[PDB]
Amino acid sequence: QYRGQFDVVRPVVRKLVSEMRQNPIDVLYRPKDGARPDAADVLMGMYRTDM
Amino acid sequence: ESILSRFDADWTASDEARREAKNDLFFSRVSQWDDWLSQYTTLQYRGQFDVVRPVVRKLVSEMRQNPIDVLYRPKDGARPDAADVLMGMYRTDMRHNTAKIAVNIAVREQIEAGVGAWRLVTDYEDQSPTSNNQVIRREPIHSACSHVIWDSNSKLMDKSDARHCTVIHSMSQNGWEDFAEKYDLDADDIPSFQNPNDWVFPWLTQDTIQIAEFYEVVEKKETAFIYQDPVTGEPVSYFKRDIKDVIDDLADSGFIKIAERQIKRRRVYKSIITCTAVLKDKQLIAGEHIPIVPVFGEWGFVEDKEVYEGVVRLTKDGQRLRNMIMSFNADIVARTPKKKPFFWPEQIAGFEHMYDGNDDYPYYLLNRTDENSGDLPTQPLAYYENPEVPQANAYMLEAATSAVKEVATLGVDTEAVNGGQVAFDTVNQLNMRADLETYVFQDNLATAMRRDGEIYQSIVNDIYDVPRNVTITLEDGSEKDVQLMAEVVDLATGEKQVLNDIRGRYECYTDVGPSFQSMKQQNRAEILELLGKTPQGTPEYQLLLLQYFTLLDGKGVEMMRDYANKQLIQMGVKKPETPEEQQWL
Repeated sequence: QYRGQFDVVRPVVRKLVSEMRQNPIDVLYRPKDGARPDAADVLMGMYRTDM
Repeated sequence: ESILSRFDADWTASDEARREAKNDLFFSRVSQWDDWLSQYTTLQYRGQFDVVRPVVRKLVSEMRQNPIDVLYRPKDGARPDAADVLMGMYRTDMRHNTAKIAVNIAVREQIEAGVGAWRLVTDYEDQSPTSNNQVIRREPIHSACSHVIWDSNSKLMDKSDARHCTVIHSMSQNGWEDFAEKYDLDADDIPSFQNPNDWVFPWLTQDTIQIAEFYEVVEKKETAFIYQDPVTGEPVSYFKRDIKDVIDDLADSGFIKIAERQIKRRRVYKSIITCTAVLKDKQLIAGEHIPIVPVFGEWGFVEDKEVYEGVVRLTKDGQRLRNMIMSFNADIVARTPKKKPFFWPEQIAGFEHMYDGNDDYPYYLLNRTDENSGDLPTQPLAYYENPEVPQANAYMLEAATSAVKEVATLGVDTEAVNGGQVAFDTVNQLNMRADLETYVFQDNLATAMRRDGEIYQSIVNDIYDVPRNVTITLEDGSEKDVQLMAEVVDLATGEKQVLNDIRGRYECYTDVGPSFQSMKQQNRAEILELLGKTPQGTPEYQLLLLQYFTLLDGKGVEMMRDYANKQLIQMGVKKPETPEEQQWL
């Protein structure tokens, strides 16, 4: 008994997950040419609230 | 069968929590002081240690301020000025400062331990009852240790409509009068649970009376979008529907309903898993919902239960060896014979005192003789002490300290971004700017600044029947456009109470990601990236005026309040939200 407490494996784990933390990638929808949302109107307004 | 219910999982105290509650205690009581749990044959005169406090204290100070919030973003395509003064709560948000930071006492909720305890009071409150200007935020309580154990869900982040457990205030004689808004029951309630002491009765300070409190049983809302044709004709309708696929609508195939079918079970006699007694039931707190935000869900799972794990235990795995060496080197101060003067005198008991501490020179103390033995240069040189070079732990104790170095590698700090962003940021940020979705969980009465056409004004539409021509405004002489004006005025509007999710009254949403502050800080954000943002030019001089002014209309600097009055069409810089003033030459 008493081998349980030694721990210390963490430096590998806690480092990695730390430096990959922020991946915000804020970009919006480079428009498609397939349809023509010219008359869409309030439709695209809903996608302002896609936030 | 109302004796048990949830109690199927609640009888376990001496079974389940024996290890769990004791380890939750054990983590926060390892964070300071001493341990005395797993030891055998232990000796005293220790226990003040408090070794780990600072290295944990870095975290709360790093994350103590990262507000991440935005204000004043009105939403509409119509005339905006209706938003200026019409709700004073959020312009008045902070009269709360002293206890704004009181989440210090709530630091028990996350790192030092789990289990945040935050519970608000009765919604609609005492002083001058009416709705606006109520300052309550972030008020923690005593201790998180023996707090809460239940088996339900432990997944959903938000508590949805109304769920946390049942409020409990335990080991608190301050709670007796906490509800003193009660009507007075003699201060005896006493369910029987939760025994901190147990087997051995010779105890100092405790009492038998206990308190735990409950409100409603699991109110779930159903809608189901059902039309009911008389086909099978079974009673007890027993219909629960969600997805619309086949059924659709029966309207012109028969009767037309256009009504509301509510099934609300009326007064089921199950009371708080109680057998022989009834006390609490049928209460209204304003309208009732949950601003309450204690005991959030967590990370890591095994069984149906709420459990986590900690961090700094990697350090004081070596302190047991400190308390170890305190045994070995304390044995020299006592056990060791301590520097023998008397070795060479071998004669046991001599005369009265040869060394009493006298200052006189002669001590005598020489005789030796032996008969038929034989000998050689016998020397005292042996004595006892030969401890060996106790540097053995050197790089091992530097390994225990460097184990604190390894956690000191967290989120290396240099400048600006690329800092210590960590999971604990997400762990305390889960509350996540919940004010403007919290404030209205119900609507009843006593707000009505303008709504529903005031419930009277709505007929101002049709008032006068005068037969002849309808004429718009004209030039009548001196006084004209000063406000409080009535000529053609009308109203189409309407409103009522509650309707918890409603838009067209639409207000607010969450804004913009990172540490970015909204004072209009987009103007001066600047040093984040240095040069190139503020050029000039011959025409741009005019354009240089409009985008920049100091923030939140502090009267220390006025400008565009009285500086927007007129101008001229040469520039064309005018329009703010433009509530009223339009003035001809």
